Amino acid sequence: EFSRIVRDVERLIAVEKYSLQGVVDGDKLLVVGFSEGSVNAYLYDGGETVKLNREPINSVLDPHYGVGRVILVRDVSKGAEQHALFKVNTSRPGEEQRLEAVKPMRILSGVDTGEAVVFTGATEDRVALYALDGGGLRELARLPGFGFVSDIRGDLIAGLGFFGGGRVSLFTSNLSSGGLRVFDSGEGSFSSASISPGMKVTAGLETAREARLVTVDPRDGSVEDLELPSKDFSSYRPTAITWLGYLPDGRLAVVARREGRSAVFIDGERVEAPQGNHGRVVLWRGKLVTSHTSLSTPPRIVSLPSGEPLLEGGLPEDLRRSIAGSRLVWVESFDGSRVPTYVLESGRAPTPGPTVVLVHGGPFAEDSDSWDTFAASLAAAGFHVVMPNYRGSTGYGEEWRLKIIGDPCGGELEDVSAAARWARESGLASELYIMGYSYGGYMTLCALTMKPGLFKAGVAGASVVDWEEMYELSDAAFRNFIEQLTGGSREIMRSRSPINHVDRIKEPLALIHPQNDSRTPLKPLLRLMGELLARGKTFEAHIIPDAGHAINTMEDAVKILLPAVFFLATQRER
Ligand SMILES: CCCCCCCCO[C@@H]1O[C@H](CO)[C@@H](O)[C@H](O)[C@H]1O
Repeated sequence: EFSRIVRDVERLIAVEKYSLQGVVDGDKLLVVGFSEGSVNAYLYDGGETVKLNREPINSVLDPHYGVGRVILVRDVSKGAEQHALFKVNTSRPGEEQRLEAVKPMRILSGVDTGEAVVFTGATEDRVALYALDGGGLRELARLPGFGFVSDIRGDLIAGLGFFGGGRVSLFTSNLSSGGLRVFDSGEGSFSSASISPGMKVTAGLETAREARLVTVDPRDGSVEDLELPSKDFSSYRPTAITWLGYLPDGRLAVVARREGRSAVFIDGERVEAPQGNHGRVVLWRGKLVTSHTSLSTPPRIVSLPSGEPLLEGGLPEDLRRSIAGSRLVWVESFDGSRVPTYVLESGRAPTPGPTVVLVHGGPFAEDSDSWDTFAASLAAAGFHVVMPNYRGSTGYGEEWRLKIIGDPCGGELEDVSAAARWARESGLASELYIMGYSYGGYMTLCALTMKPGLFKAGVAGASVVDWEEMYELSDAAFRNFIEQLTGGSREIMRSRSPINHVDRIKEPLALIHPQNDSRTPLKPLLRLMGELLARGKTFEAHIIPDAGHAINTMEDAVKILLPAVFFLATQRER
């Protein structure tokens, strides 16, 4: 209701947000910005920003340093994520030419050397690595599951693949001849990779314990630790490695992290940076630049080590104030595991007060000290926010992440429930709600069906309600995803699907869903609405038009977020 809720939700979404993609058109920053109502690509060279694309896009391919063009990735299916590629000569912004040799497909990742575009894509029958050059399109290799291109140097192509059991393998190929070589580590998963001058692969390896840098030789697969000049990086003992890449001057840039915050290193030496999380690091005009974000700082571009902002959307002081504080707490779970949980105390709610356990998606993702529009809106609306990194989350080692494999709506739901208990027992919460999108929405449905009475009400957006029907509606990448998560078991696919436990729901439920979502399809949700109806269950639903899982306009963001906040405010009335 409140026109107040609406203005805050609108304003939070309206704040401009930027991601750093690279350096192009000689020496200009290439950035993707959620600005002017949607997701666009821009060039930045010290002053005014110049828009490269026409209609909104979803992303751009990673350009090689200085290339004179940008490759836009744009959904041509009204949200179903069948993307087409469009190139823009950086000397003629606004003029696009579609790469017609590439039929629409789910584009997963890509790099542009300036002479060749190398990308991974998913169709109904497969996931593959492709190369498009002066001679046309070539399929370099068929991949086992989600795979992403990380880097290209010379004829060598390096990437990361989720090829089995939740583990991430490294893979290589040749631009000229294609082919596939998969490198698995028995110690953990590779998280980042960049080809060295010596033509070997430098990669971040996340183990049960610490994460570390290694050198993989493509020719024989031998692996050895990589030691850097400066020991700052090694003594930091990172638990995860976000990204790494060689700068033009040959120096190795690494962004690593622990407990939800990251640090920047150049050849092993620490480089001061604003507190929170950082993205890729680029050398621009001899200077270091990166993206930065934190729970109170929308994604922005800054210079290091000063932290001065090059591109930044301003968060209004009043909205900034609605977040009275934040903490990282370690929730005690059913089996004694400690669940790292970020907490946001609303300056507009009392203590104890209305609290929302906002569950992250993925499952391979994490709640860190990074901007979260959903969280900020709840705080502005008067709710404390509890964000737990349930098992399956990234950021706390290989072991914690892999526990979810073969156990959806099992141990991780116990962690979500423990975070709820902690909220109550610690004195923060007077009443509890659960809210989440994607895997998080799945968790809302799992909570309401398997833990009736735990929460007062639940919000489920772009959620999974039935693994079976979703599977039958999935492309090659998502079918493989579901097989890995469920261990390939039909029993698990069925028993862990909320659609088969509707009778147990007792709390009000709000369903929010983009009509053309191709990751978590709408069809099974319509069946869920039928069951709720037939069983006399209380519920509301909001289906968003011409949109899918990847929101790319400010108005669509309002359509998926506003109903959620209105629903909770109304429940809060009792
Ligand atoms: C209510 C929440 C709506 C989320 C929809 C987000 C659509 C675009 O997503 C945003 O793009 C920016 C530009 O690259 C990034 O800096 C932001 O981190 C990212 O969320």
